[PDB]
Amino acid sequence: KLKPFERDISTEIYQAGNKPCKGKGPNCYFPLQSYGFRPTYGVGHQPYR
Amino acid sequence: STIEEQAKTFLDKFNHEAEDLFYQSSLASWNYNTNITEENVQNMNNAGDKWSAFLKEQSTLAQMYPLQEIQNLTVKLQLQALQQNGSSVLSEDKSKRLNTILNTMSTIYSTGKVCNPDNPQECLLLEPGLNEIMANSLDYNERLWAWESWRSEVGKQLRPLYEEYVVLKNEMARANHYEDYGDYWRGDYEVNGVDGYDYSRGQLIEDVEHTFEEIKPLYEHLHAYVRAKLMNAYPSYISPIGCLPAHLLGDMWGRFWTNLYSLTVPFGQKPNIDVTDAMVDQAWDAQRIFKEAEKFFVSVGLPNMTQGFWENSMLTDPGNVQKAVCHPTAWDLGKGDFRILMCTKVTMDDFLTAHHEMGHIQYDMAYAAQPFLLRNGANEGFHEAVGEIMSLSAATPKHLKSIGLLSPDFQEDNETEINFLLKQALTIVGTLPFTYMLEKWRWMVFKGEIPKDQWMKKWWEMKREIVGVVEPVPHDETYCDPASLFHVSNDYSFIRYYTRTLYQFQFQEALCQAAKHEGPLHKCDISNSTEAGQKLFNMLRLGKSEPWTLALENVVGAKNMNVRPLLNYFEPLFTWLKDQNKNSFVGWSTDWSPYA
Ligand SMILES: *[C@@H]1O[C@H](CO)[C@@H](O[C@@H]2O[C@H](CO)[C@@H](O[C@@H]3O[C@H](CO[C@H]4O[C@H](CO)[C@@H](O)[C@H](O)[C@@H]4O)[C@@H](O)[C@H](O[C@H]4O[C@H](CO)[C@@H](O)[C@H](O)[C@@H]4O)[C@@H]3O)[C@H](O)[C@H]2NC(C)=O)[C@H](O)[C@H]1NC(C)=O
Ligand SMILES: *[C@@H]1O[C@H](CO)[C@@H](O[C@@H]2O[C@H](CO)[C@@H](O[C@@H]3O[C@H](CO)[C@@H](O)[C@H](O)[C@@H]3O)[C@H](O)[C@H]2NC(C)=O)[C@H](O)[C@H]1NC(C)=O
Ligand SMILES: *[C@@H]1O[C@H](CO)[C@@H](O)[C@H](O)[C@H]1NC(C)=O
Ligand SMILES: *[C@@H]1O[C@H](CO)[C@@H](O)[C@H](O)[C@H]1NC(C)=O
Ligand SMILES: *[C@@H]1O[C@H](CO)[C@@H](O)[C@H](O)[C@H]1NC(C)=O
Repeated sequence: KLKPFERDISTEIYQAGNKPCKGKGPNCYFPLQSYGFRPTYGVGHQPYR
Repeated sequence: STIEEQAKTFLDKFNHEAEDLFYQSSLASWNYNTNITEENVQNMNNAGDKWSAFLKEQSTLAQMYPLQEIQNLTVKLQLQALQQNGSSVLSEDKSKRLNTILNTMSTIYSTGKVCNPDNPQECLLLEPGLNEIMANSLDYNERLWAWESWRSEVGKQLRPLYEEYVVLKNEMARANHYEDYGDYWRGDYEVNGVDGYDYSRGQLIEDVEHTFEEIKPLYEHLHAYVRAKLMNAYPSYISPIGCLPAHLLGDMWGRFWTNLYSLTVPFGQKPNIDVTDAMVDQAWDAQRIFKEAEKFFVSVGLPNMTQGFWENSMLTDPGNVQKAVCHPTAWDLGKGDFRILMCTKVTMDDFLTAHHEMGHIQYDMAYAAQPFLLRNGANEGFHEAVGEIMSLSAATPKHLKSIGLLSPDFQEDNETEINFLLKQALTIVGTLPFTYMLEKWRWMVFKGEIPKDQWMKKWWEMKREIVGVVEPVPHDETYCDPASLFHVSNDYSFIRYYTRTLYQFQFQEALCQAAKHEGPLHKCDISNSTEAGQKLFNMLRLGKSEPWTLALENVVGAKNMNVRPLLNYFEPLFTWLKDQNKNSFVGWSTDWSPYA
């Protein structure tokens, strides 16, 4: 969980498994992911101001 | 963390990636379907290839996760499916040969043709004229010759390909841990790991045999009645107590008996429900039909279609230089996108097809928030049953009277209701024994109990013994009769429809019981029954996260498929057939042969 008034943006290597994934490897993903705001898309991928 | 957390994170990442990739592939395929261009073809091929490569690599990476350290009972099933579905066990040459055989079978079935003798100047394919000839022409000799020529030109050239394909499938099964390819096919319904709900692959054969034995009296009465009716049309070509020819079923493959309804109508003088005339007179177009279908879906409690569905589902073909396939299909692209692709006309059959597609779309809309791997039904027949029950409920005259297309002064009595029941029987039950026979034959050919040099002989014996239809002209081992069918050509499971009929009839009876419906079973509706809708939605959201037995019990309270709803739905029809068959012999004679 984050803290109030936070600007966390990072496509860094997420510690998903138990191993110290400082580099890369299996079960090693990234927390921040692209959205893909598409006008055709409805619930879950719609922009809101 | 632990192994469970690692598996959960891997499954979540795979689901998130696969949702987008499958959405891209489905979008490219939809663009090709609604706009047939070379660029669309290239894009669809590239998207499909990338999706297949992603599935293969994900399945290969998933092999590092053991299945004996999972207590969720949902992550384990997803991991097992990933390991068994996207991965390959056969060698490269074997897979290439199997793909080549599949491509050759598809090409030969798509462009199959046969034409008049000693005149190769002009010929026509099976789809344009042969189906029309089988469904309209009344000439016994010409129909028999066309059937014989099609069988000779299909099975003789498909026998080596079918043999090679079945040998490769047997090799794949041997590499697997299942009994055979038929065992692998039956394993789709297998449920393991749960006490009190375990299932076995071999139980399906016994269950189908039991259902066929239970349905035997109705089917034999129907066959006797059809033979008696045809005795007044082709007395010399059909034995009075023997077996009907295979080419007098109204179609090339003899799957459905609907085409013979007009020829052998029990009562041609009774008025018929012609909603097409009222639809044409009152300007009922595709827009109005779709709006009425949406209203019916809202009345049964299902949520209305949103703007995405309406702007993503084509209604009428643009035409002109634009060409699109008129095969009715419903699209499940994920990401909250669902489309319907069909050529719609102002007919009752097209109305039923539209209701079918809308029911399928609503079923696909019932697991929007569920994981991508769980975005599917436990059994392949559940999806079709859900798609068909809405059409069955709409097809009843009560909804037609409520809308107003049917005349409010229309009456219902014994004759009209019997005719409707017989039409429904010829549409549905007319293929169920054929479905069982062909599924059993495929089971034997996959297992290999029947010798290959005796395949045709055993096929003829099964046709003469269980089907009750004698062959007008015999074929030796050089021919491959079942290869002429689409299901056999594409090697698809031929038990989906048999289970689907029972599932949909059980669902219909359960919803009619929950709606407190009164009167005969075949006149029932759930238009203003929200409890039935809630009961259905209870099963809809389960998906693959729950066993199919529990899902079926949550609606009908039965632990297995039962044909008793099917028999009860047609009880007046059975009584009418029994009354009509007093002077008609019932049964099939194996000794008799039309070819001397
Ligand atoms: C493991 O991986 C495989 C693929 O490698 C996945 O298999 C696919 O599963 C889906 C759904 O289970 C299949 O989609 C359905 O296929 C049925 C097969 O029919 C074939 O023949 C008809 C012509 O008669 C074709 O039109 C059709 O495209 C098929 O080629 C269809 O009958 C189904 O259509 C029904 O539903 C739609 C709505 O979706 C309605 O519009 C239709 O009218 C009809 O009622 C449906 O299309 C898909 O075909 C399977 N692929 C293959 C190659 O067989 C597994 O899902 C996957 N398992 C996992 C991930 O767990
Ligand atoms: C098997 O794995 C799945 C996937 O993680 C587990 O599902 C998860 O279950 C928890 C609750 O046990 C869900 O937490 C939810 O939190 C919200 C608040 O944000 C709360 O309102 C909900 O009532 C719920 O508690 C979590 O969302 C859910 N995750 C998914 C993807 O469905 C499941 O519990 C595991 N089963 C076992 C037996 O461990
Ligand atoms: C189909 O695709 C072509 C080329 O991509 C495009 O010009 C056309 O507008 C599209 N739609 C129709 C109906 O042709
Ligand atoms: C869906 O259809 C229309 C949309 O306005 C409305 O009349 C109806 O009440 C809606 N029902 C639901 C359940 O959303
Ligand atoms: C005719 O209708 C009556 C209802 O009073 C029913 O009892 C009878 O079985 C029907 N006859 C046939 C042949 O279905």
